Amino acid sequence: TTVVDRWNIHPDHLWLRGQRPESPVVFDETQGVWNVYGYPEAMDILNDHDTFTSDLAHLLPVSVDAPLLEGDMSQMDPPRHRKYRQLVSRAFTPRLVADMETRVADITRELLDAVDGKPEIEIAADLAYPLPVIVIAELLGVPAGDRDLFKKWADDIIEGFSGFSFLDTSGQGEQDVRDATERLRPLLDYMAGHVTERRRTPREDLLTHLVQAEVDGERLTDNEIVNVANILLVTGHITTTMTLGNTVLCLDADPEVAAKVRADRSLVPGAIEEALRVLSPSAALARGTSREVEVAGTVIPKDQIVMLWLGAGNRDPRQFTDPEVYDPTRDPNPHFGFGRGIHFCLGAPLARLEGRVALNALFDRFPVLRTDPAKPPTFFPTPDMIGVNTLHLRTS
Ligand code: HEM
Repeated sequence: TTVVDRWNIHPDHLWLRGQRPESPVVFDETQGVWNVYGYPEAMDILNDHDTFTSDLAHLLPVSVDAPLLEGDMSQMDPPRHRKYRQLVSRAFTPRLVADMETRVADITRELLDAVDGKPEIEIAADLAYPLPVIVIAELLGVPAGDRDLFKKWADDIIEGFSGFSFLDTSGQGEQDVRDATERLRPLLDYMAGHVTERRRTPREDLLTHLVQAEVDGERLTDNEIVNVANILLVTGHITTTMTLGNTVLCLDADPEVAAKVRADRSLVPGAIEEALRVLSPSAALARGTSREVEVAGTVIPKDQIVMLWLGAGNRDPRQFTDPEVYDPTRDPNPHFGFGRGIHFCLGAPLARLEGRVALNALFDRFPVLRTDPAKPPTFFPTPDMIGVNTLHLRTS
């Protein structure tokens, strides 16, 4: 019995149980998008960014009244995206992430210290959710003493810098984004002050590296840097906590694999990777056709919206043997969890670091963790995001 069937996870998604359409590409008419379920097809689509573009503004109906989030690279197309990515990736580096490990462990310990010994913890509220927030804030020059100032802004930040948002958008939803954005002057004055400081007295940190990022002299403006930082405050945050909770849920569902993983911590990252393939926080990606293109015998007209169901592609039997089986030992595990191509997830090594550190400490602190049917795991309502929003676990 899989983790999906145990908790009746997203019953709307049949591919979560191996029920797949015969064709990889199936046009909807609802819902006027082209759904892609196949692994080789998704790979082809993701690699061909020219044919399958990422800026969908011209493709959205006037019913979609969405505020454009400044600096959002995922909604951005080349050549501008290329320059923006070259620059941001000059700063957001593997070395900077790796150097954060001790800090991540220290934050993780403090969080676990608060609930150590309790007969029941809730994984999201106690660990999975606060950790990515604090970690990314410190990377952006937010000192500990200013945590109360950021929990204060917590709600407004995420409404104001979440972004789009095709499947889940509503009129009232976008309305909320606008209102939050109207109350963000003091956050953007906050970031601007730290950017001005890093340009004045440079440090070995992210904000400074964003200021100094070069590529033949062509740099980011202070305003673009502030926008990059504010976006980073929320991008990957929710998905990171989902990923943390999803891994534990997959492990709970199979006590023998859980025991094996606890015994052999070298399997932790693999268990995290496998959870991303099994329960995808980013289940759906949107692309726009720039021309008429044939994908697997299916002709897609120009200016059509393609929905890449990465969760389904992650279960394509052509690519994955026993696709419905959570197996942390899969090596390699070329899932679509972080995407593929010029838009490949930038925060992936940070996500993987927080995951490995948090998981190992959780197992260390709590030798026994089991779900409660009286307090069942809940899930995000969204169709494009497959992750837990709450976990209740027994110390037992
Ligand atoms: C488990 C956690 C995460 C998952 C599952 C995830 C998922 C993804 C996916 C699927 C994409 C590709 C989007 C596309 O092709 O349109 C992406 C891109 C991106 N990610 Fe993540 N993400 C995670 C964490 C993070 C974190 C922690 C950060 C930064 C602190 C981050 C920053 C970004 C940015 C800036 C992009 C856009 C890159 C571009 O468009 O060139 N992500 N993410």
